[PDB]
Amino acid sequence: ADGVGSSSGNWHCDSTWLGDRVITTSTRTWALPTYNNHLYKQISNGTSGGSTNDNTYFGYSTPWGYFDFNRFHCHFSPRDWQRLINNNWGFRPKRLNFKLFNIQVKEVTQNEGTKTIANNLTSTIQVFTDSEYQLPYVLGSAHQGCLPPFPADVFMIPQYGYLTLNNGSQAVGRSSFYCLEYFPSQMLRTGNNFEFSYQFEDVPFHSS
Amino acid sequence: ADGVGSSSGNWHCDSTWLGDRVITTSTRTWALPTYNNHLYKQISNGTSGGSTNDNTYFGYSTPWGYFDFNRFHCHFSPRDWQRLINNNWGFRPKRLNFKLFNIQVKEVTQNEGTKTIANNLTSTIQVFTDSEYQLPYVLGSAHQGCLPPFPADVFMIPQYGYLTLNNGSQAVGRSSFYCLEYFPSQMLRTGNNFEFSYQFEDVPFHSSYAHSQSLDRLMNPLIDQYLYYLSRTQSTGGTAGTQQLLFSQAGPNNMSAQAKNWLPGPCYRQQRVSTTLSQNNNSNFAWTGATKYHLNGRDSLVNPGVAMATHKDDEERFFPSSGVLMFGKQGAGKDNVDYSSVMLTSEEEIKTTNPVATEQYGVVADNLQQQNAAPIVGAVNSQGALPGMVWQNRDVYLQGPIWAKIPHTDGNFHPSPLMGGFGLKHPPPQILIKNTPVPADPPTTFSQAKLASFITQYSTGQVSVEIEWELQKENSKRWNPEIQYTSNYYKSTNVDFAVNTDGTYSEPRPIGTRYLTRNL
Amino acid sequence: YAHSQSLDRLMNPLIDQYLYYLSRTQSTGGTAGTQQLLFSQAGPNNMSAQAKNWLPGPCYRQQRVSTTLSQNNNSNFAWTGATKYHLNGRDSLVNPGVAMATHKDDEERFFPSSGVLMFGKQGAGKDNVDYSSVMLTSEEEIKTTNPVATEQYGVVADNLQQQNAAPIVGAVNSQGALPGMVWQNRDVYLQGPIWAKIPHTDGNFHPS
Amino acid sequence: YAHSQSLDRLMNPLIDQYLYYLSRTQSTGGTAGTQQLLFSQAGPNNMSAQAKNWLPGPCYRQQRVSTTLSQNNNSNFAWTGATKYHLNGRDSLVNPGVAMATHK
Amino acid sequence: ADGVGSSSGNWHCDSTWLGDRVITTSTRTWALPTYNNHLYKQISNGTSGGSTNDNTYFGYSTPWGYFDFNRFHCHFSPRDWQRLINNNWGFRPKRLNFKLFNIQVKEVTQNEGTKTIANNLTSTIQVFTDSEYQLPYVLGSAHQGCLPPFPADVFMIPQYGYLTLNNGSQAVGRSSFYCLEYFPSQMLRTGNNFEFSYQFEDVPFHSS
Ligand SMILES: OC[C@H]1O[C@@H](O)[C@H](O)[C@@H](O)[C@H]1O
Ligand SMILES: OC[C@H]1O[C@@H](O)[C@H](O)[C@@H](O)[C@H]1O
Ligand SMILES: OC[C@H]1O[C@@H](O)[C@H](O)[C@@H](O)[C@H]1O
Repeated sequence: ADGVGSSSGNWHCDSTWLGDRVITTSTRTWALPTYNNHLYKQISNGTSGGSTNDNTYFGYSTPWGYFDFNRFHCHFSPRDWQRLINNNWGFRPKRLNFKLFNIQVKEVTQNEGTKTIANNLTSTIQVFTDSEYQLPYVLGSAHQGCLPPFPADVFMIPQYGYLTLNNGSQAVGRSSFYCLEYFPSQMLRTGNNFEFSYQFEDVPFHSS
Repeated sequence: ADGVGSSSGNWHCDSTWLGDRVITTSTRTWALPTYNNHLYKQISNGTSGGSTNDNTYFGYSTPWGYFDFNRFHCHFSPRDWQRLINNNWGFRPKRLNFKLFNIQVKEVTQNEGTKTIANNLTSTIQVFTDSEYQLPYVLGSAHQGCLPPFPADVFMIPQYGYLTLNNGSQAVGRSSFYCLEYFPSQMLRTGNNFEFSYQFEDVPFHSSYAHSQSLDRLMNPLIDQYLYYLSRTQSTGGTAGTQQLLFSQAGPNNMSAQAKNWLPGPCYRQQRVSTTLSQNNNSNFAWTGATKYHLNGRDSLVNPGVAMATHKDDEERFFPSSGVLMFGKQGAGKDNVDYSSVMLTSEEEIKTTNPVATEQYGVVADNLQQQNAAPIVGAVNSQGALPGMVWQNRDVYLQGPIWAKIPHTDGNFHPSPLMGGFGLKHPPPQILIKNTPVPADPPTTFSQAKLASFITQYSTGQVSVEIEWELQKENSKRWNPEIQYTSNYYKSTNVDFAVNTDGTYSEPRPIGTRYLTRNL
Repeated sequence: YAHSQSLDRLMNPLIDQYLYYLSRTQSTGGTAGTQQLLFSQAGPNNMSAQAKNWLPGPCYRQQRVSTTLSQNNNSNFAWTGATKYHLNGRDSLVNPGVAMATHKDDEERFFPSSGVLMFGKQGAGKDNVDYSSVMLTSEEEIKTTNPVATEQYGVVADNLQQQNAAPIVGAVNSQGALPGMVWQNRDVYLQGPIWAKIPHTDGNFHPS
Repeated sequence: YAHSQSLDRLMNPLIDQYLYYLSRTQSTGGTAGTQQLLFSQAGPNNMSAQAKNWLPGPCYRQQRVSTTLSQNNNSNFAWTGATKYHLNGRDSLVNPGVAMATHK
Repeated sequence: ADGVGSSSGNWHCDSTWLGDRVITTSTRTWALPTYNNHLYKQISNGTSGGSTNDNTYFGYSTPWGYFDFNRFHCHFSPRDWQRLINNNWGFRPKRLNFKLFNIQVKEVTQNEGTKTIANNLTSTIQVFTDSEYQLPYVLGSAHQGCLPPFPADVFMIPQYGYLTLNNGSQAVGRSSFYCLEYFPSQMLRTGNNFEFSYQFEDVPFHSS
């Protein structure tokens, strides 16, 4: 059974080369802060300032963070990449598997000038996936915040926000507002772990 | 198994639209403080002070808090409300399911000027429901403290208190005192969770639609009636006015004279107030000219009153003084706030079957005529129920109450709440919650006096309420397009029903439920 | 049973209502009384102004008679000032009448003229017997849900206001049934009748 | 069918009621009219004063018109003196109206 | 299973009126201090002081506390007492059931002038019952310290002591000393709970 004194899962990094499959895996350590003091916030940029008409936007910045593994260097060591590109004409993803485990939650307080950090055992986190693609899909825009290339680094989970139709800085009628707490999500304490599986749709081999 | 390191339940917010059912669910995060330092307290207000005889009360304020989900905006997003009111004639609740989970309990202490908060793992909370309705039922009075409309907000559980029979500020013999610790309750630590199910008693669908016909126009415009009415009592066109009885069939020419099977709903008049300021009288008539009912020597303003049309055709600006529900815009003060802050609801759609709130129900005769005496017809300001009378209930709103508890009494007439809602004889049980008190260190030598020193403490956690709604699908042969509830097309500074720059959610306008039409 | 709560006090004494009412129609504290509409949430301070779901039972007024003799008028109003109903050219005294509270708080001595059941003490004459012989029943307990028999049901407006005309509110002496209205039936007594036969008719309203 | 009994006459003509009513509020036969409360049981003598379980049906009044012409007033009151109900700013004559006896 | 994060039992207060039985139940919250700094102490009062010969005693005061429910108001609300005495000639107890649950144990320390209190998860308490009546029976002397009449109060468990044969303040040869740690007892941490059942011996109805 789960508990505060037993680990949720194990560290895994490998590249398993078998036949025509290569299974690459990566594990990282992350730190997820509290964004916007738990607030949704309208964000916008108008032409009123030094901005031009091209740079205007309207959107919302949420408290939620998100994982981005979308860069290759996350899943391949430079040697694993070398085996790939030297020996092979093409490669395409088949399926992925994703895990959250070993969750520590820590409350930090300020007393005079000294900082102190202590475990909070009863606090939770909320993790959902959008399976039905009912959110603005923010990946694929080549934003920062991916898992580090090098497994020993700890990384910070980026904040989630999205952009919507605008006219200038003002919002039009078709502008959408998405409340992310309105999805079903799974709440995890320090003994809980999160996992799901995904299977890529058939896609033509990248031609290397 | 449960423990400090495993979550009790999961976050859920959805609207599941399947067939004639819609299952709406909501989860929030709450914080429950310690009220009255764990004391029951008599509270009362007498006429001795500046108070009048109408405002006096006697009652008790408990430590217990309670959950109130009774407003619609708790269970529906503004989009889920739009699917509802556009596509459907009626809806009624079927069953609900309610959950407490992920309970954190935290003790806070003061050292010099610095505050610190730390988990207390062994502390509990007490949660019971009154299933048998053995408590004053405090819901349905449209009090604050409901779950926020917007799921990201954390809310504070309101304190529970109740009022009892009084004479002045003093209590009479039939005054009841209820000790809430005297019920069985369930005590929960941080790994425990609480749940119960409830099933609504069969209740008539709230009718969301407008009539496409006024009540008096149900006639055929083409054909005359075979019935006769008394058109003229005096000889016409003659040099002498000697009376003669002359009769006529009513027809398309005079419809107001036709015989009709049905009468408008009952009328209890309101005072008329115009939004344009120069039209209203100069005085304060708000309380004095108000429509009141007198109960046990106390004049109680009638609010909102019986369901009655707000205004007649082509008068937008007039509204009944107490007649309409009034909602405040986000961040509106509690005292003497200007007109621009409140959102006045209006009933346009019941003009067909219901009388205008600010005008007389009709006219009746005050005397028996004679050749000597002229006929005199008096106005009817108040009209109770008469046979062959039809009316519409007040419209529910996205901000308004869902249900109310039909008082337990010998008799009632059309038991539906005047605020609008579903009158229920056994409403959802009200859920009471409290922090179990933890004593501060007692003395080392015994003393009978009860312990007045407690650890300052509060608890937080997650609450889920899931209601299954039954829908009445719209089936109509109407050719031309319906009116729908549509958001504004033109550009805006910020989106409606969404957070502003600073993070504050706001609801721009009240959304009534009836855009659809039916034949009367 | 009696209700432990009055009908208008069903509210929570602690919490304000999210509904607003019209508190003041005139500019307050200003040297000029120019009208302005001002709204307020009702709360523990003013309970009489809160929005309420339910209304008192129907009212058909009675004449008020005081047991203390010097308070009553000097005349015989028993038949003349009585509350009667006129059926087929015959005026029939309304006795006991609809169920209505006998008297309000801290008035013991007043009773409705025809409103209450009246039982005689053992060996009481049939004609013009003194007050001391009869036993007046009284309804204290329906004061919560029912109006007092000797007072008006309420007050309604008699006119449509204008800048020229002041608002005028008329009294409601008789009130039939309205939606959202609750009442208690008259109390049975040890000396009183057990049942009655509901006449056979097309329609009846709350046949008790 | 018609009822063979009026609503107020459902009583027994033979027997008195054990209930009392307020017959007289003033001292009778005395040189001074000082008020005194006096009670009586209703009986065959005064039936109009008896206690009754039931009340007549609801009433919404109509104007009275006589077929004999000289009795009616001289004017046209047909529309003006009519019993109307006001719905959405339109005055609609109440016809035939609630069920009520035509004449006594 | 028991643990620090799961409650031991539930709150119960009721009066169940069924036939000729009435089952009354009560739950309270208590606080048990540390008496005598964990010491047994001889206590005595002699005539040497202002005391007279009538007021002299010899006995021992223990660290142990004890529960006293022996007063009626513990088991009956004033309404439950009213149903009892109005409708019934006699009543006698049949059986009782007794429970300890939801035990918090807290260590308090002094630092300068500031007090602080914190959970001690590993500390225990010792609870036994004397079934064989091998102790001085201290109940029935109408001492204070019963459960409060009103369920919302928290009460303090009284200290346990007893008196023994004396001559003056001095002890005679038949004086007994009872060490309460010399009984078998059950030791409870914060997840443990204590319960036992008892069945009254047949006793004549109290005649009300
Ligand atoms: O002066 C105006 C006030 O009059 C009081 O009787 C009443 O409690 C208030 O609601 C307000 O009407
Ligand atoms: O003079 C007083 C009397 O008046 C009569 O009309 C009536 O029958 C009596 O009950 C009494 O009221
Ligand atoms: O002049 C008399 C006429 O008055 C009108 O208002 C009405 O339409 C007619 O039915 C008739 O009453």
